[PDB]
Amino acid sequence: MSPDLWKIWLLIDPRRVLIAVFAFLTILGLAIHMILLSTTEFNWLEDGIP
Amino acid sequence: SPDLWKIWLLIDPRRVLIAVFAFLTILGLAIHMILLSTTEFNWLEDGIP
Amino acid sequence: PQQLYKIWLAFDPRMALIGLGAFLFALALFIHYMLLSSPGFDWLLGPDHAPVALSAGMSALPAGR
Amino acid sequence: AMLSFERKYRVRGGTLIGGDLFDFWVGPFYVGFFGVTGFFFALLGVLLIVWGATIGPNAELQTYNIWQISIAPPDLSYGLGMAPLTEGGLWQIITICAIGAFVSWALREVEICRKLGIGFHIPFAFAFAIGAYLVLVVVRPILMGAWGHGFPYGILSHLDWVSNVGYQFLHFHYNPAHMLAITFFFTNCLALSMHGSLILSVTNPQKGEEVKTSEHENTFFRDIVGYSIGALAIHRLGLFLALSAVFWSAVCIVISGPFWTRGWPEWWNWWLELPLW
Amino acid sequence: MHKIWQIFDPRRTLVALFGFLFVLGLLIHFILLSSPAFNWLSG
Amino acid sequence: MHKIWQIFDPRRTLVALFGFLFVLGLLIHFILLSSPAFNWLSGS
Amino acid sequence: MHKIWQIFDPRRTLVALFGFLFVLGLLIHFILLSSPAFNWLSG
Amino acid sequence: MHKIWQIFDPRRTLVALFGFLFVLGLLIHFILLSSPAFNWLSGS
Amino acid sequence: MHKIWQIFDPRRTLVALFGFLFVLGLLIHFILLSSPAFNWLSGS
Amino acid sequence: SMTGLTEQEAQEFHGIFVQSMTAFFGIVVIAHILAWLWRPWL
Amino acid sequence: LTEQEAQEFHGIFVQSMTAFFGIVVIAHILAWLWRPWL
Amino acid sequence: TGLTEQEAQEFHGIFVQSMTAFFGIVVIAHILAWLWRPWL
Amino acid sequence: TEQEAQEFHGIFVQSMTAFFGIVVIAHILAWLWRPWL
Amino acid sequence: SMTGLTEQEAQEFHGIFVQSMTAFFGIVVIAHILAWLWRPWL
Amino acid sequence: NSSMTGLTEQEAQEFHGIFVQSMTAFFGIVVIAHILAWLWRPWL
Amino acid sequence: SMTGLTEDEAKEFHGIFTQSMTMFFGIVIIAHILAWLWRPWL
Amino acid sequence: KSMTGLTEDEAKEFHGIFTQSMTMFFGIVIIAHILAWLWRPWL
Amino acid sequence: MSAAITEYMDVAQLTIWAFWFFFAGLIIYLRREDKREGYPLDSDRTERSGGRVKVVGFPDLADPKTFVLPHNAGTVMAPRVEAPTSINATPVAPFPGAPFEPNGDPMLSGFGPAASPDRAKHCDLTFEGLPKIVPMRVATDFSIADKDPDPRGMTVVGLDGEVAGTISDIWVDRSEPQIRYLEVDVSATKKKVLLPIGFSRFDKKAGKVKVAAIKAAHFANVPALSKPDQITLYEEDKVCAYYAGGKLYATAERAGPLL
Ligand code: BCL
Ligand code: BCL
Ligand code: BCL
Ligand code: BCL
Ligand SMILES: CC[C@H]1c2cc3[nH]c4c(c3C)C(=O)[C@H](C(=O)OC)c4c3nc(cc4[nH]c(cc(n2)[C@@H]1C)c(C(C)=O)c4C)[C@@H](C)[C@@H]3CCC(=O)OC/C=C(\C)CCC[C@H](C)CCC[C@H](C)CCCC(C)C
Ligand SMILES: [Ca+2]
Ligand SMILES: [Ca+2]
Repeated sequence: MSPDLWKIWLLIDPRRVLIAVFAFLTILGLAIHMILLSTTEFNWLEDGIP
Repeated sequence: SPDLWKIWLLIDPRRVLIAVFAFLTILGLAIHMILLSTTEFNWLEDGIP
Repeated sequence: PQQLYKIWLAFDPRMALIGLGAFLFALALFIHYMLLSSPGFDWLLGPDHAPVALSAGMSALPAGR
Repeated sequence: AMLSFERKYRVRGGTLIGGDLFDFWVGPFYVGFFGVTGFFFALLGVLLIVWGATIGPNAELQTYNIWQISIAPPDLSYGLGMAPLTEGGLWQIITICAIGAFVSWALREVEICRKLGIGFHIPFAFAFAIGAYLVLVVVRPILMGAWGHGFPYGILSHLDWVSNVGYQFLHFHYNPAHMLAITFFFTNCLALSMHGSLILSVTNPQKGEEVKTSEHENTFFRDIVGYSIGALAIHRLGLFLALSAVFWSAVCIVISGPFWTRGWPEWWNWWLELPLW
Repeated sequence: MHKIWQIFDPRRTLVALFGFLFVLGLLIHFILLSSPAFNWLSG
Repeated sequence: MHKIWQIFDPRRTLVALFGFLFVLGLLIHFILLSSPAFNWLSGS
Repeated sequence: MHKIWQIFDPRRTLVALFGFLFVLGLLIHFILLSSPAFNWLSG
Repeated sequence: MHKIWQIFDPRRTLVALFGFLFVLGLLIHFILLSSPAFNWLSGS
Repeated sequence: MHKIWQIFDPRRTLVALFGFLFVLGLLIHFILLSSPAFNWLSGS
Repeated sequence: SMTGLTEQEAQEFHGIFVQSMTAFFGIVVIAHILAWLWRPWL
Repeated sequence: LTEQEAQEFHGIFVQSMTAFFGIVVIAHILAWLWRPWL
Repeated sequence: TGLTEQEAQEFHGIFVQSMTAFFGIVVIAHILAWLWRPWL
Repeated sequence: TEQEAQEFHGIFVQSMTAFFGIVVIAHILAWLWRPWL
Repeated sequence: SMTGLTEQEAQEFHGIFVQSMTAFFGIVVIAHILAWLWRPWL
Repeated sequence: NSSMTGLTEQEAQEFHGIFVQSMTAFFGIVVIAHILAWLWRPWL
Repeated sequence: SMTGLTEDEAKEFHGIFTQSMTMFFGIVIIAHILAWLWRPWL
Repeated sequence: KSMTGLTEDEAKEFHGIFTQSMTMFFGIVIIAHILAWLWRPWL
Repeated sequence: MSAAITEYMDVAQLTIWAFWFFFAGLIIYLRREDKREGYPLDSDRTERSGGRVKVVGFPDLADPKTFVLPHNAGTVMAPRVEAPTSINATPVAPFPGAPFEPNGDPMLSGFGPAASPDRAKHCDLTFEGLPKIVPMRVATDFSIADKDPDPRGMTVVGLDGEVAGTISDIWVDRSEPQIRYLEVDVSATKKKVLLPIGFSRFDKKAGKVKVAAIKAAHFANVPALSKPDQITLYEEDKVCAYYAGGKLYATAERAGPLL
């Protein structure tokens, strides 16, 4: 799968892409947890179990 | 077109990458949300299993 | 206080009289308006103020929760 | 941080309170003494809003949906006294915090413009919006007689408050000060659109053309409507219209209830009962 | 202690203190008028 | 412990301290007035 | 752990820390006053 | 894995991390206090 | 016709064409969705 | 010293102020006596 | 400030403070006579 | 637009071929759609 | 100077202690009025 | 060296900071023991 | 030139050591707190 | 040329781009065949 | 001298670190999802 | 063709989502336009990195935009480079975000409120190529409006109400008829200085001009012109900045605080 893919860091600077991906992953994790907490089936706090 | 690579001679290759990444992410989110909106493909409230 | 006349060595009297007159007039207007609002001290209602009595099971205001 | 031409302007002094105690910058912001006070007023207000959302109106209607979060004022039976925390005192504490934060923001602006050596038009203009808020939550409740006349703190609930207050007078469009304020708002929007359009048109001419001069700006509007107001006067007029709209809106809301308790159309009867007709 | 006026401007201190006292008195009267047990503007 | 009053101006500190104490006192008095069992005006 | 003050400057850090501590204490007291099981002002 | 500090400035990273952690702790406590199952002030 | 590119900018034309085609495809898919005889995300 | 009032002008003005205020307060106290006679507020 | 004129201001400030407090205490005593609150 | 005549040759040559490949894909998709559910 | 940074403590601490004493007196009287805990 | 302080000044500041913080934590521990003795929350 | 942030290797290794020690202490406290919370009442 | 890219760099950029699109359009096919096995839509 | 200023032996090192730092994160994600499937399966 | 796309989605929801996407694009465009003056930023992050990391934030900057000036005055790029300068001050404290102290004599320091850049050294022109701001001694067709004071011969008083000179001529604007400057003939050096209208108050009752920025003795250091009939964009900025510095440096009580 393209061994010379390491050249991609000569086009876009690593630092800004690292900042972007960290922010994006944090946002996605919070969103997925909130979506799960917003449903009757998967709400692990109000399920009553155990 | 067998000489299509010259399209990189006119459009800077370091902007199409960002554009396609953002576009694919947004498109994937939109399709997942449209599927969630339906009552046939909603996997979170389908009642199975 | 003994040497209060020095207070006029720091504040100009010409502005002080204007400010004092304006403040006193504003205070008098405010106090008169406050009395006019109060239900006990309202001389505009007249010395012979006699509110209407309710002879039967009547109420001037509708009920509210 | 700093713009490439900003380091010449970061000088010491010009503070109102504090001197050298709080005279520093935090990132791009200047803080000062009023910066500290305003930031912490805002922080406590935000935290109390979040706690009020956590408690909810009940244990069943509590929700974290942002459109549905609402913190409500006390009942009209408490008068102007202090209500219990769960029954409407949280609203009063948050109102006090909001007033403190707004005043701190205005004073920090005064300090900044003292430091830069410029006029005081901006905090003066902000004071009008602050006064409109104060009429909404302080002057009208005191004149009416209870804190319950203030509006609730919520994104969608204060719209319900506006609607019900409007229909308490059966037709709110017939309020005259309301008409004046609306005329000023619409005129301000028109004037802003024209100012932006003209500046952009002069600065970005047709292709293969040079930047236009000051004579073109005046000639354009003299050839459209027969009069041009000038470069400084358009900013004068914009400020005047934007402040008159808010002043007349404050007048319109402070006369509804305290000074008029009937329908608003009926107010016009003085015109219809003249002996001329 | 009495040298406090060496580290404070006497005029500004008086000007600020008078406004502070006026506002405090106004607030206390407002609170007293809002309690039906201590409101004196009836009867 | 005292090595503060050299570039930390006492004159500027006293005003902030007095403002802080005044605001705190007002807050505590109003919180006490919000409770029926400690409101010393309305009760009795 | 004593070179942290070569990364953070005392003058701003202490102001921020004291402000946050005060706001946190107020928040905890307000939360307790809103819970009937722990309200200490009910007699 | 110690050359990451040659890409990011430690001071800004530290302030951002501390702010995020403080907000996260407050958020989780508020989420727990909004449910009668885990509210420890009235449920415990 | 290979002199049309002497008037229109090739880069601008390609960008506008791609955006226009994407929006047109989105609109047609949504219109097909709104018709109950062609909605493929419901039953049959 | 700041406002340029000689030590005689200020001492002259203070007497007029402290006499006019006396007359004003006499008028006010008479008005309050009459008002309390009309309808006491305590 | 100069010792010759630094507490001369304090000398009349104290007297004004005491005069202000005397009438305040008299007013509070009368108010307690009218309607005790504790 | 600052383009020579020969510069405006291969661009058109590539453009037409790309457009016709896109059109072929569109035609295949439409034939399959008609095989699914006709609209006339 | 050296005559404020190290000497002005002697009055600041005394004033703070004198304020705390009055606060304690007020709190004792308030508790004798109506205990809360 | 972004805070304009050397090693010695940083250490001298840190000693007083840690001593003050320990004295502040002791009072908190005592207050929480008393509050637990008042009305346990677990 | 120098590093992208201006820190040398040793100056970025001392920071890494102190950072990881602080993080380990934080995680140990968190683990103990979570164990106690599970012993209080489980959530799964 | 206009974007400061030579011909020899453009050729290998195109090659790498094609090789990345191949994998991206290969994984999607597996995802969509699994989805069809799960719940057909047509 | 490319448009990032990173030398040929620096992008290689960054990529070598990046691949491993992403593979471990994906492994942790895989383990978490395997544990979540045994709790309440969704398909 | 109906209003319900699915059981939950409808048209009025898709329309609002499309508006949100367009609004995000518009905000990015506006923030990119905002960054044509003063970027990349000057911070400690750049200088610690040895001029390697450039602070621009998000989004990054746009490609340069060209303005062409009339009468062959030249061409200016909206995003450009400018030479870093050495300020005339010294930091009060070494921690970041600390203020600077205006080293030297604050009025004659070029720092703080008394600061200005270096604009182009040519006069602004009219539509026919004439200088734009000129004294009334060459704009003879101008006149003072009727029933108005005509402030020639009025005495100018300083901050403390002490006379510092008299008005000698009035500088007006050919393209837009209004007053831009007053000329004061200082009776302490036998010189003439310019005074912006924004720093002068007309006491039309007693016929005076009030200058609350600088004192009477400060009118002896105002920057002078090159030629007595026209002014350039550089000199106008210098003259205005000198008066603006007096709003902070005039007296010992203007640095603050109130308490
Ligand atoms: C509805 C039936 C199924 C389901 C059916 C499908 C189908 C069909 C597909 C997905 C696809 C995806 N699904 Mg799914 N999916 C379901 C439920 C979920 C849930 C959930 C909370 O239940 C989540 C979090 C996801 C998440 C995902 C993503 C992993 C992926 C879309 C991301 C994307 O488009 O990147 C695009 C954005 C980019 C920036 C990619 C660019 C790639 C570059 C070159 C590489 C750099 C790294 C890049 C940033 C991330 C690479 C990840 C890979 C692309 C996988 N699905 C349900 C259970 N899902 C899509 C997929 O598999 O993509 C491969 C796909 O075709
Ligand atoms: C059925 C309801 C009635 C009606 C009943 C009412 C009622 C009730 C009111 C109005 C008010 C208004 N109505 Mg009406 N009104 C009706 C129909 C209309 C129509 C129309 C097209 O029909 C129009 C154009 C208007 C227009 C108006 C304005 C004149 C006015 C609102 C502006 C304002 O007050 O600014 C005031 C601006 C502010 C208060 C802003 C304050 C912000 C300050 C600075 C605080 C800072 C904000 C924030 C905290 C900062 C941080 C935020 C982020 C963290 C950054 N109404 C209908 C007929 N209308 C209001 C009014 O006049 O108020 C004075 C009002 O109370
Ligand atoms: C079920 C609900 C339980 C409960 C179960 C838990 C569980 C489980 C946890 C907590 C944790 C916390 N709980 Mg709890 N908690 C409850 C009720 C409370 C009450 C209360 C009024 O009743 C209070 C005041 C708290 C307070 C706290 C915080 C001390 C802590 C969050 C730390 C943080 O935000 O750091 C954010 C701030 C920073 C990260 C920066 C500050 C740290 C310093 C400056 C950086 C250097 C690090 C240093 C070297 C090592 C760490 C020191 C830290 C100060 C710990 N809990 C109830 C009884 N609580 C968490 C904890 O233990 O954290 C240690 C945790 O795992
Ligand atoms: C309603 C009946 C069918 C259906 C009937 C049709 C018909 C008829 C067509 C499509 C077409 C498309 N359908 Mg369909 N489609 C259905 C439901 C879907 C669903 C879904 C959520 O269920 C999705 C995600 C899609 C997605 C797609 C896209 C692959 C394609 C639109 C391309 C485009 O917009 O070019 C815009 C993008 C550009 C112009 C990019 C710019 C230039 C690029 C670089 C060159 C290539 C263009 C484009 C990317 C070509 C993609 C073709 C590939 C082989 C996938 N369809 C249902 C099941 N669909 C169209 C198509 O085949 O297009 C080729 C088409 O004619
Ligand atoms: C008077 C003419 C117009 C005007 C002018 C104006 N506004 C201004 C200014 C000026 C001149 C500023 O200088 C100032 C500013 O900084 O602008 C960038 C500002 C400003 N106008 C703002 C908003 C604003 N102005 C409005 C209106 C107007 N402002 C008028 C139309 C409105 C409307 C109509 O709704 C809003 C929302 C801010 C962006 C800003 C002032 C920022 C400020 O004061 O910050 C300090 C406070 C905080 C950061 C947090 C406060 C903490 C509180 C607890 C928040 C909640 C309080 C609220 C009562 C509860 C929730 C209400 C619910 C309805 C949600
Ligand atoms: Ca559970
Ligand atoms: Ca399922």
